[PDB]
Amino acid sequence: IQMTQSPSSLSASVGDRVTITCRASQSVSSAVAWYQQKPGKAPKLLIYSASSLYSGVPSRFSGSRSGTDFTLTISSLQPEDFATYYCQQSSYSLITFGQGTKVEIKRTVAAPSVFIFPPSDEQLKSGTASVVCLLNNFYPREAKVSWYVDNALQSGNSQESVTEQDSKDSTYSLSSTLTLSKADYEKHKVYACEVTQGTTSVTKSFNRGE
Amino acid sequence: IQMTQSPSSLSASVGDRVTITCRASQSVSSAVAWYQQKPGKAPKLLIYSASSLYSGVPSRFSGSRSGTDFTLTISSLQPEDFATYYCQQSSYSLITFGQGTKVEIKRTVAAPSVFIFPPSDEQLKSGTASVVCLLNNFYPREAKVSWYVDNALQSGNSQESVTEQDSKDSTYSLSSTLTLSKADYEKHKVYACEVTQGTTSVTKSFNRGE
Amino acid sequence: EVQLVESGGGLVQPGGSLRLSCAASGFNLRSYYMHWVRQAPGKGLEWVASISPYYSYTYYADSVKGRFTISADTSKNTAYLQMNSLRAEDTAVYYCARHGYGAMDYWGQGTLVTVFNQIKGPSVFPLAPSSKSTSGGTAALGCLVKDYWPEPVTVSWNSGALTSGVHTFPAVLQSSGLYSLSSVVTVPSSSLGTQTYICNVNHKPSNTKVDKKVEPKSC
Amino acid sequence: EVQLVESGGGLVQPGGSLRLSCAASGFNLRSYYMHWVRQAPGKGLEWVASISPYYSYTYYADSVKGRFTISADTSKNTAYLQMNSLRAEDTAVYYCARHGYGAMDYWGQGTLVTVFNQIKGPSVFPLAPSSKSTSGGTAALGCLVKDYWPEPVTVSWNSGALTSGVHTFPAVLQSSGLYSLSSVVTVPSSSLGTQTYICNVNHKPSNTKVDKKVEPKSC
Repeated sequence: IQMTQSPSSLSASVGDRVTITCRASQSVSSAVAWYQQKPGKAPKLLIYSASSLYSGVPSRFSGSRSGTDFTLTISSLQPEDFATYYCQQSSYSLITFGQGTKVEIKRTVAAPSVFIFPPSDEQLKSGTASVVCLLNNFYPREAKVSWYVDNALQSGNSQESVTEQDSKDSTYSLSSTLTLSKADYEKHKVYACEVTQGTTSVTKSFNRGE
Repeated sequence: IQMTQSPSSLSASVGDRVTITCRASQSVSSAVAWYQQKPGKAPKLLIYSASSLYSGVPSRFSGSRSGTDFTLTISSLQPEDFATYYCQQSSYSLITFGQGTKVEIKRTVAAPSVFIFPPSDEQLKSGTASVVCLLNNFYPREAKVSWYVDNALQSGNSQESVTEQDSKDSTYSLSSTLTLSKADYEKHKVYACEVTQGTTSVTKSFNRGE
Repeated sequence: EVQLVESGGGLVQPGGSLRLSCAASGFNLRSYYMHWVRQAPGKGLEWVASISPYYSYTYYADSVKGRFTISADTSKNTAYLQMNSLRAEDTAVYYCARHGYGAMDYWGQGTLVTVFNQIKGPSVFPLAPSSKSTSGGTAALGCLVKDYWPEPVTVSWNSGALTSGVHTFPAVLQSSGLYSLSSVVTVPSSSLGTQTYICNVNHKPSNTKVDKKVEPKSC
Repeated sequence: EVQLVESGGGLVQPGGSLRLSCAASGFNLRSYYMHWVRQAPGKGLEWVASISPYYSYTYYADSVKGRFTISADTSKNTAYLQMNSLRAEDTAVYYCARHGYGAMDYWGQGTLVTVFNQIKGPSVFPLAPSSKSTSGGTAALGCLVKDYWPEPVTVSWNSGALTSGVHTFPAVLQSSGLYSLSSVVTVPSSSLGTQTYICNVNHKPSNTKVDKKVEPKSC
């Protein structure tokens, strides 16, 4: 039994109604359940028997069936509702899950508040220098962070981390950490972090000593 | 219950009698067993009840006890008998093994027959060049292998492997493999392998092309 | 012919769990005492545990007592060793052998059980707030959790009171094999002088909890 | 409160073996259907196996049928999943969940089961014999087994006839993560022209057997 979930991903704004459809290869009862799963967490049961809501699920989630066509409706999409949703079939003792649908939350385009941090005095003593650049509360996810040290473009000595979508304002936050030895950090004066989104670039910097 | 095995290692020649003693912390019956273990293989039961030989063990192995002093005797040491020997106590439902004794076989000092191999034509096509140096049938184990490429002493680009002691002639054999890229191998003419034992050094070499 | 086959070994983190199997052929497991004996890389033989033929009496050693559990299933002629609360000393080759003649007659080939690279606690450095590197009212401060193993770590702010604006980033595996992450929070630029800010990082694997108070930098 | 705890996961080589445990609290395992569901890194959810409450009826999926075995011990309120013949596709996070309302109500935190880096067959290159690099009568030839994973490999010479003078060296783990070793044998310098010499290398993990005939080099 194959459950062809549709679509594979979507991007709707807050308040938009969301329709996730799960077509069944065969007519196999109403034993269809819906789940919500955020990154790093176990799935959460949303609706069982294809219509009845599990206890504690907000009313904005609802299930439907038309023959072999099962539907998940999110009436008023909340920013918290960003997750990957699955449809599961428990018939014929042959539990079958859907491919999955990733729900992202659309938003007005927002620029990041960029901050730069010199390495702490304590970390310098160990011999390693971590210079961190923070991109806070921006949309969309995509951006370009570039490191410059005395106007020399760095490459291969940085790592980036980005949060999941904020559950309130739908924005992203990114951190770019630049790691250098103490001798390398002491051998330069100006450290600049450059962030590029579309037609706008911002460069925040500090001079060692100031 | 502690079984203090003595000695920890020994080096006797072929025909010499070998005495491995296993002192018992407490007087705990004759339930003492002896085992032989070669590298990479499970232990082999030699003697049980501290005197009786297991089926198939050669007669040159024998066990003895004097109070809390248990003895393993190898009457005529054969070159095959090189191994680590253990004494085990099975009393008080508290199975306790000895620290262990490594038996190596002494021999007349022998120089190695050194051979050098240029990388095969097939390996060159892949882009890697392995030049192998063979030190065959020498005693003792210790030696110094050094790689030279156009009289430049190589370091950090070689790996060495040495066999266990030969079960017949008691000698060792060693292989030193030098790994280079194809471009590096093609960029030099003379490859020399130098082996140093005591006051003697031998250098076997080949010229690329000849 | 009497043959003993072993499997189930592998690599696990300190703690973890693992069950080995002594598959027996050529004899009946239920009519013999069976022993598990280990040998650490380069070290000597160490008795682990034993099991009685029919009464199923289990005997252990203090090294593993309370953490390992021996068992046997006569139906499959297979003995078992459930290793829990694994430590560094448990890294060894594990044999299973058959008792006989007051000794161990037949032996298996052995399976390797290795522990994962040692647990390491986190290093917390302040992401110091400033004034120039600061928007007019919006101020940013944070903590850098660096060189910790294994996952996870839990970062809270002001003992869980500060939640608004806190963004803890996913960990990144540095080339050193150790994990690193940062947690940041945006605060009023005015509060920088009055409200105290502490990052409460906890690493349950290492049973360590660091509380660093982020404070203005020094010129 | 109903809580499900999972352990026993880790890293194993292709094949290997591993048993997971679904420790249950807040309810009785024997009165519920229990399901094991996996999710591959970045992929979707995949049902693995199920177990009946009292009749202990096991249900599996073709992906794991014949290789995995589900079980439960009512005494400990713990469900089990014995994974054998592990493959690359088995690399996933494994959850255990409780059936209810024709669905899975309660879920565990998950344990990671990862397969080890793919098996690789050996590359056999001739260690070509010569005349200059040769003592008067004593001649040396061999085979180079390079870039294979995992261990072991078995090198024989002339289908096991040639044994006198054969020295197969222990494998060395190259920086590439792959293993390499050589096997050599000393022969009469005269026989070089007549007696044919083949190294019979076998890698059971990869189910591969290479037979290379070492022969004089080319100028």
